Amino acid sequence: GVGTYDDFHTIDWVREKCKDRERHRRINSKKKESAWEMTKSLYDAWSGWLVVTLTGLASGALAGLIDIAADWMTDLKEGICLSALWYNHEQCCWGSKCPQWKTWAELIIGQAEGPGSYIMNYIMYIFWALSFAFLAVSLVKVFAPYACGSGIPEIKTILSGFIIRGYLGKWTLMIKTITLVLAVASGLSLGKEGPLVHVACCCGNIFSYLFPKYSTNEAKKREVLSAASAAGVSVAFGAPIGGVLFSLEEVSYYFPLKTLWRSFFAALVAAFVLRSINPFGNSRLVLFYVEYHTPWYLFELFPFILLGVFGGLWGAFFIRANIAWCRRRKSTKFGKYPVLEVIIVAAITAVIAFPNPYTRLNTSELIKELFTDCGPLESSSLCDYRIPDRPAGVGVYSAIWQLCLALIFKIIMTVFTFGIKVPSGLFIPSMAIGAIAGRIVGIAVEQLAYYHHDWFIFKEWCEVGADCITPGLYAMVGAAACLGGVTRMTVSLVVIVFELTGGLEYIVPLMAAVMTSKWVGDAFGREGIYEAHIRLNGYPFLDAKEEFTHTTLAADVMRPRRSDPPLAVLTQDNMTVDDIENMINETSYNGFPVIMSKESQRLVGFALRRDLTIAIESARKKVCFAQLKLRSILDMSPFTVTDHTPMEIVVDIFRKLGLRQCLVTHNGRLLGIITKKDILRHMA
Amino acid sequence: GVGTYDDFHTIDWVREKCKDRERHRRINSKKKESAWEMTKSLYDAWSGWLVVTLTGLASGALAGLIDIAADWMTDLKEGICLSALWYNHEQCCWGSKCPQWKTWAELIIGQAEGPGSYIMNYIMYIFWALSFAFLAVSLVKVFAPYACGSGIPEIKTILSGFIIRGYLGKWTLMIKTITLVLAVASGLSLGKEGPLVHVACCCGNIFSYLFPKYSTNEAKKREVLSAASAAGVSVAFGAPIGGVLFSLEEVSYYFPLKTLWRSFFAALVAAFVLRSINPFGNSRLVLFYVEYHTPWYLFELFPFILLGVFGGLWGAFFIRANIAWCRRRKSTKFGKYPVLEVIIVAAITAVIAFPNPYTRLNTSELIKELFTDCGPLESSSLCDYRIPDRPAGVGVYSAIWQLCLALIFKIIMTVFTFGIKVPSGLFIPSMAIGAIAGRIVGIAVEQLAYYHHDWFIFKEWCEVGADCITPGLYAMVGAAACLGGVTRMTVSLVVIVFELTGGLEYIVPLMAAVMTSKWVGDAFGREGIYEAHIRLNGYPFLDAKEEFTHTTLAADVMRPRRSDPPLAVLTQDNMTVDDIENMINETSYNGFPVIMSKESQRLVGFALRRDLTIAIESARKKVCFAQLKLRSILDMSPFTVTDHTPMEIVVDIFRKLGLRQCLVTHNGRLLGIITKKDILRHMA
Ligand SMILES: Nc1ncnc2c1ncn2[C@@H]1O[C@H](COP(=O)(O)O)[C@@H](O)[C@H]1O
Ligand SMILES: Nc1ncnc2c1ncn2[C@@H]1O[C@H](COP(=O)(O)O)[C@@H](O)[C@H]1O
Repeated sequence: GVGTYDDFHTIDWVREKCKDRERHRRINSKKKESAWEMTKSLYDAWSGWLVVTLTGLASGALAGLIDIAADWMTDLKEGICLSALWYNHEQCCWGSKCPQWKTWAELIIGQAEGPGSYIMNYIMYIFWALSFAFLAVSLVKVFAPYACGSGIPEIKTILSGFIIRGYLGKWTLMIKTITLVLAVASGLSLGKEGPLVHVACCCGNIFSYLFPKYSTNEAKKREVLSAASAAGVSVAFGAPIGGVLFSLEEVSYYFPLKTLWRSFFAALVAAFVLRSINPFGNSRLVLFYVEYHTPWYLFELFPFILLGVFGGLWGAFFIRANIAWCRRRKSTKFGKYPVLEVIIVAAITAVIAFPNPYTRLNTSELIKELFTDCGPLESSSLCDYRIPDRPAGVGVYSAIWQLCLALIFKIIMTVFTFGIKVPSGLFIPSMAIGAIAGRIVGIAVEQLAYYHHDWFIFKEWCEVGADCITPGLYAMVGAAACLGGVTRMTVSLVVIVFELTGGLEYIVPLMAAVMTSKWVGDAFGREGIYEAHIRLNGYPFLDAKEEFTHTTLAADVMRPRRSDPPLAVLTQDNMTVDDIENMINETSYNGFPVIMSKESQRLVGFALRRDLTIAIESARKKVCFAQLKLRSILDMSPFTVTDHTPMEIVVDIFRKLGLRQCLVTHNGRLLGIITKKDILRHMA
Repeated sequence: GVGTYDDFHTIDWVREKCKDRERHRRINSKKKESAWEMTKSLYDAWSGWLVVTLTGLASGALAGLIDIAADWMTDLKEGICLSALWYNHEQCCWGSKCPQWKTWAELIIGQAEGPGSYIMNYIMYIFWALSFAFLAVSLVKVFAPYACGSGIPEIKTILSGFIIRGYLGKWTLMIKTITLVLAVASGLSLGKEGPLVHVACCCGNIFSYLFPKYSTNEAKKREVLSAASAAGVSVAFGAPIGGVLFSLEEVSYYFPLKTLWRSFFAALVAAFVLRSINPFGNSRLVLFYVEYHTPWYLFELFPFILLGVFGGLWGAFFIRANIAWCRRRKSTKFGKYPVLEVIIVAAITAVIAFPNPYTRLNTSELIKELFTDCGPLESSSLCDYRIPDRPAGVGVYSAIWQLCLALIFKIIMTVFTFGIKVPSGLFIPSMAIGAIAGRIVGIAVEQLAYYHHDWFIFKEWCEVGADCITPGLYAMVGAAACLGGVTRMTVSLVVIVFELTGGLEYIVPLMAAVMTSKWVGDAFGREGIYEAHIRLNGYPFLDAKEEFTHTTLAADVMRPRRSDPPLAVLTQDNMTVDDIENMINETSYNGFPVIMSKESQRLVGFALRRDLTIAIESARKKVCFAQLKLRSILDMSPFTVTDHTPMEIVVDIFRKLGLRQCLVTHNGRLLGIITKKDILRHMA
C-alpha cells in the first residue's frame, strides 16, 4: 500500500528514482554473490529491451490490422464483392467494367444506371456512414470511454508524469482499436495516424506489467511509454527517425539521454513489423505514400512560402475555431448527448461528402491522389487535359471548382469532428486540407505558366516540349505546412514528411513552408493543437516552453495567504491519534510537512496522505516522529527552496528533477509549500 | 568585475541562467515599447544562429586548409615536383614513369636506382619527419602550449562547466591549425580528425565574442561550443548526423533540447563548406573515403564478431598501456624534455615505418587502401594474385607478413605517440589498427575459402566463377570495432561509420562488431580513452554515467570534519573590515555562507570570494549584511540539501541544474557545504 499513486494526480519523479535505486541496490548486493545473481541482473537489465521490442511488435501488428480493417470497412460503404465477400474494392477490381464487384444499387433495383441507382447508392452510403459512426461511438461510450480523441494531448501529460488509470489498459486498447477502425470507416473527417500513438502507448503499458521492474515503478513506465510513442508515430507514418524526433519533441517529456536508442529501436521494430503486413503485395509503404523525382525551381519558393502562410492561418484558425467549439461542447447540453452528436456529425458529413467525388474518397486515398502527378493514362476530372505545358478544357475549371468546395468542407467539418466521443485523429484531416490547398496552388501555377509562358518570369526556366510544374509537390508541401501550423512542429514534422514521402530534393521547400506556417501561426498564439487541448481539458501539464513572465519569486506562489487558514503542519511528539484523525477528516491536502514545535516552526521532514492513512489503519488494527512510531514512512529529505529563490529556478527544478512539491523555508523557518498545481495555476 | 570566473574553475550554471534571465527581462521590457526594440530583440535572438553559422563556416574552411596543407607536407617527405613546386605527389603524377615528380635521391646523386638512391631517400624521409615534428612541437611549446593532444578530453570537461582560459583563444587556434598540419605531415602515429573538434570549438569561442549575448554569459557559450563540437566532428568525418550524435553522446554535456537544431545546422554548414573545398576535382568526400556495393553472408558474422573481440581487447589494451605511459610521462624526467620526446618518437617512427610500405604511407592513405577491394588493374603487393576464388602466390604470403608488422608497429607506436606535446588524434590511428586487423581477417577468410571451398560451410553460399568474400568490408568493420573499443562509442560511432562510408547493407556487421568491442572492453573497465585521460589529468569531470556505489547520504560527503577547523561562515551585522580581511587572508575558500549568529547558525545566504573582495576594495577606495553594506552582491538563494538527503539526488541536481556548490542544513541549522570537488573526490 505504501508508495502508491491515487487517481488523477501528478507523479513525483524523485521518489520513483529513489525506489529504483533501492531495487538496484537490492539486486546488486546479490549480483556478485553468485553467477545466478549475475544472470538475474542481466535479465532484469534486458527487461527494458524486451518490453520495447514487444511494444514495437504489437504496434506494428495492431496498426496493420487497423489499416486492413479500416480499408475494408471504408470500401464496404460503396459495394460488395460477390465472388469473395472478404476482399475490398481495390482487391476485387484488381482480381481479374467488373461484374464480380457490385454496388448496392445494382443489388436492390437490378439496374446499374438511372436516377434510382444514384438515389439508392447515396442513401446506402449514408446508411453505412451512420451505422459505423453509431457503433463506434456507442462502443466507446459503453466499454471504454477513454478511446475518444487522438489521445496525444493525454499521452503528453502522462509522460509529463500525470496518471490516468485505465488510459493505457487492455479494455481501452481493445475498444480504441475496434472503434478507431469503425470511425475511420464511418467517413468522419478524422484520421488514424495520431491515435496510433495512443495504441502504441497502450501496448507499452500492457507489456510493462509483464516485468515487476516496470509494473511497480512509474518513471520507468514513463520511459517505456516514451519509447512506445516513438514507435506509434513511426508505425503511423512509417518514419522511424521521424517518429523518434516526434517523441523527443512533442510527446516525450523526460529524457535520460539513453532511451533514445530504445525509442529508435522501438520505431525500427514497429516499422519492420508493419512492412511485413503485406499479404496481397501492396507496393505502398503507407496508404498515402508517394515519391517524387521531378525538379523544383527558385520561383516556386514564392508560393511554397504562400502555402506556409496558409498553413499558418488555417492552423491558427483551427485552434481558434476547434477549441471554441470544444468549449461549447462542455458548456452546453450538446455534451449530454455524445452519441447523438456523433450521429448528427457523421450524417452531415456523409450527406455533404457524397456529392463531391473528392470528399467521398477516404481521406488517406484523397491525400494519395493529391500527391500523385497527372500521368498519361489518367482521365479523371483531376487531370482532364486536351508549348511546354498542356492545354486544358472545362475539366480543369470544374476540378478547381470541386477542390475549393472540398477544402471548405474539410476545414469546416474537421473543426466540428475533432473533439467528438470516438477515436479521431488530426494528422490525416490536416494533411488533406494542406494537400487540397497545395493542389489548388499547383494547378493555378501550371495554368498561369501555360497561358503566359511568354512572360520573362517563366521564359528563363520552363523548357518547350516538357512539363514545367508539378502540383503534387505543392500538395505535399501544403500538407506539411498545415500539419506544422496546427501542431506547431518544425523539425520532427519535416523529418516525418521526408521519410513519409521519400526524396531529399524538397527539403528546402518543406523546411520553408513549415517554418512559415509555424511563424504565421505563432503570431496568433504559440499554442499547438495538443497544447491548446491540454489547456482546455485543464490537465496539469508543465509546458517545457512556458515562460514565467512575472518577475516574482517563490514568495508570491506559496499558498498560505492572509485569507487562508494557518499552514497545515505536523508536530513532532505531542500529537495523538485523535488529533491526526480530526485534522485529516477536516482537511483536504495530499501531504503534510513535519516541524519541531509550534513556537519553533523548524522543519523536520515530509509525510504523505495515503501512506500515513495506511500506517494509521495498520496501527489501529494491530505518536512520535522522533528517533506508536511513524519514523519509517516519513519522507525525511523533502526539497526546500528559499522564498527569495526566483520562480525560474523552481520551474527548472520541477522540470528536471520531476518534483511534485517543494517546501519553502525562511532562515530555517518553514513558511509554505509549492506543488505542481500551485506553479500551474500561478503561471496562467 | 562582479560575476566573473577564475581560471581552472567550474561554472555554476544556475547563476549564469539567472543572469541570462535578467538580461532577457531587460531586453523584453523595451521590446514592446517600439518597433526598433523588436528589431533589436530579433537580432539578439538571431545572434545564436549567426555564431553557429560562422562556426560551421570556419570549421569547414579550416579543416579544408588543414587537409590540403597536411597532404602537401606529407607528400613533401618523399619528393618534389620540378615543373611546379606547389603540387603534391598525386597532383603531379596525375598532371600528364613521370619526369616532373622527382625524389630526392635522383636530385642528389643523379641516379634513380641502386643502394645509394634508397639510402638517400631513407635518410631524407627521416630528415623531413624529424624537421616537421620538431617544428610542430617547438611551435606548440613556445606559442600555444594548449594545442597538444586531441583536445576532446578537455573540451568534454569545458562543456561540463570547466573553465580553461586560453584553451579556445586565437593563439591556441592558430598554433593548433599549423602544428596539427605539421604533426600529421611529420608521420607520427596520430590523426587530424579528433583534433578538428578542438578547432571547431576554438572557432565557436572566438565567434561568440562578437556578440555581447555570449561573451559575458558562460552557459550560452557552452551551448555554442556544444554545437561547435558537432560541427567539428561532422567536418572531421563528413558526417553531419554522426557528428551531432557524437556531440550529444560524447562531448556535449548540457542539452536544453533546443540546440539540437543548432548542432545539426552547424554540422550541415561545416560539411557544406568542406565539400566546396575541391579546387582540383577530387572524387572523395574525405581522404579515407570508400563505398561498398558487395554482399555479406551470415557466416561472415562470426569473424565480424571476432574483430569486435579484437576491437575490445586492443581498446582495453590501449587505455591500459597508453594511460600507464602517459602516467610515466608525468612521474619521470621524460616530462621535462617534451621537445626531445617528440624528436625521439618521430625519429623512431620514421626509421621503423619507412622499410614497410604499409606504414610508410600516410595513415589516411593506409585506411583508404584498406577500405578498397582488389581491382583487376591492381598489381600491388596487397593484391598479388595469379574456382569461385582466385589463386594466390608468394605475394599474398608476403602481404600478410607485412600487414602483421604494420599492425604491431601501429599498436605499439600509438601507445607512445598519443600523449606527446603536439596536436595528436586517436580516430585515425585507431581506425588504421582496426582496418589492418580487418584486412588480415578478410584475406585469411578469402584464402580459406579458396583452398577449402569443398567444405559444406562455404559450399552453400559461394558461387563458382565469382568472388565470395570482400576484405575491404572486414577492414571497415574492424576500424569501427577498434574505434568503439577505444572510445566506447556505440551508436554515434556507428552513424559516423555510416556517413563516412556510405551504404546501409552493412548495419548488422558494424553494429555487431561495435557492440562486441564495447562489451569486451567493458569487461576490463568501462572507461573510454577520453575519460581515462580526463581521469589521468584529474579534470573535475562529473561523468554522466558514474554511479555512487556507496549507499551513503549527503552527510558523509560533508567536509567539515572532526580533524578540520570549524566551518567557515559569516555573521550578519557584527563583523568589521579587519575581521573579513584577516579571515580572507588566512583562509583559502571560494565561497562563504552567511548565517544569523554564532549561537543560532541560522542560514541567511551565500557570498563569493571574488565579488566580495572587489566590493571591499571599492568600499575602501571610495559592515552589515542586513536589510558599509554588501546587500547587493549577496546571494539570497543558495541551494540547500538536508544531510539525510541521499547522494544520488545531490549528483542528479548537480548534473541537471549545473550546481557548483550546495549548502547542507540540519533542521534549519547550517552544517556545511558540498562543492563539485567534494562530490568528485568522494566519488573516486
Ligand atoms: N501541508 C500543506 N499545508 C497547507 N497547504 C497545503 C499542504 N499541502 C498542500 N497544500 C495546498 O493544497 C493544494 C493541493 O494539494 P496537492 O494536491 O498536494 O497539490 C496545494 O497546491 C497547496 O496549495
Ligand atoms: N565557506 C566554506 N567553509 C568551509 N568549507 C568550505 C567553504 N567553501 C568551500 N568549502 C570547502 O572547501 C573545499 C574547496 O572549496 P572550493 O575549492 O571553493 O570548492 C571543498 O571541500 C568545499 O566544500
